[PDB]
Amino acid sequence: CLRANLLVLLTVVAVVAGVALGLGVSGAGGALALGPERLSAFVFPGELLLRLLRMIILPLVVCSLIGGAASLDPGALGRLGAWALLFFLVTTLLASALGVGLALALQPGAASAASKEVLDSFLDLARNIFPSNLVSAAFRSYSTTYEERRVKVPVGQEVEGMNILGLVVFAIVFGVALRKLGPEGELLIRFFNSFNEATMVLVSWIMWYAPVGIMFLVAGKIVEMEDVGLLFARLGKYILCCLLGHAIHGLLVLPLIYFLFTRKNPYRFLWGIVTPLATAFGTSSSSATLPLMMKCVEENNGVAKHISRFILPIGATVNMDGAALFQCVAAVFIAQLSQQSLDFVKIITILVTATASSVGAAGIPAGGVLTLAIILEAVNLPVDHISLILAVDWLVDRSCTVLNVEGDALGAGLLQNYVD
Ligand SMILES: NC(=O)CC[C@H](N)C(=O)O
Ligand code: NA
Ligand code: NA
Ligand code: NA
Repeated sequence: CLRANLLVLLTVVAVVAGVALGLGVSGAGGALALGPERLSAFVFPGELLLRLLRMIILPLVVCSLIGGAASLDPGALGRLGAWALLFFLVTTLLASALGVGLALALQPGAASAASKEVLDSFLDLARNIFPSNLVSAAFRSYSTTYEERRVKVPVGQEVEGMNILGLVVFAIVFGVALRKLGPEGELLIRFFNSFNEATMVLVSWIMWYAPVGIMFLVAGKIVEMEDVGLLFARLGKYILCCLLGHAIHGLLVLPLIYFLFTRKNPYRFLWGIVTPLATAFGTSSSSATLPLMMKCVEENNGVAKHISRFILPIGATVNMDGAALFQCVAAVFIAQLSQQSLDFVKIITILVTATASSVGAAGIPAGGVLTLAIILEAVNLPVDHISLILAVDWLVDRSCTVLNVEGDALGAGLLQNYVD
């Protein structure tokens, strides 16, 4: 009955009704009929849902990772983290290879009628791994700009955007330190567990408002971006390539890996995590849907508390299969647009750069375009075409987000069988 699956049905209905309402508003005038004053009010509920989800990201992530790191032996935690990192890297590489292969086979750039250096980007990623200030890292991330002193000198500053990766690393290290302390750190372990439980209560409350926010978010997203026909006619092949790659990875490849390692049915796991998947689609942010990911993984599935609260926060930052797939597809599409020959070395470096820079993605909406330019510059491809990718990034990115969070969930389930 619709008693325990009421949230799943409500969220699916919310997505469908948001698409329908956005299409109806667009057909009735769209932005011109509404205007900015009415558009802001129309899309406000989705922004409210995003704010509610982002408000609890820092305490939930910090407390969950501290508890998970302090709930395991340092050797066992290290082995679990190594297996998680291997799974994340393998899945990201598979997604990148699938995206490159699909783009090469289908050739979305057949119809030709339509920053930051790589080293500095990786140095910024390393700096964000080890934050210089925890309070600053709670709302700021390091980023490198350039000064034409006309040799370009890279100078860095803390820009807006939560440094989730640095908080993750610090929380893991602090949990390990608490475990090594033992009796002295037991009080802190209890404190962080209680804080995480309270944040779980807040997540359970926000989960009921989640359908309305998702509906209004998708409605506003498809209302603001008008001329859907032109978008799907000019970049239709690229959109189809990205969506097909995401669907293949999330419904064929990742479930195949889950079934091969865990003889259980992966689609039951997917049904259990449907609600955070649709939340990821609506919000286009892995971080925002991460609390719902942990909730559904812990309750709807049989994943242990420590495994989930240690793997999902890490995967929400490191494991991004959709981002890597989209970046590889976009790189091959732009190379085909410029009639650039993609040899084996170029394909290999595209795959490597996408896999390495998917970790550096912030997990925020429209976060893949900041990485696509870096990947293009790594292969010396033209960068002026990214504007085309910006035309439909409101949709593809959303799909990417789904894949991203999905992988995380499956990894947790997989690692559950590594513990049992
Ligand atoms: N295109 C992308 O995948 C960027 C990251 C995505 N917005 C996420 O949160 O997972
Ligand atoms: Na991966
Ligand atoms: Na993720
Ligand atoms: Na990332």
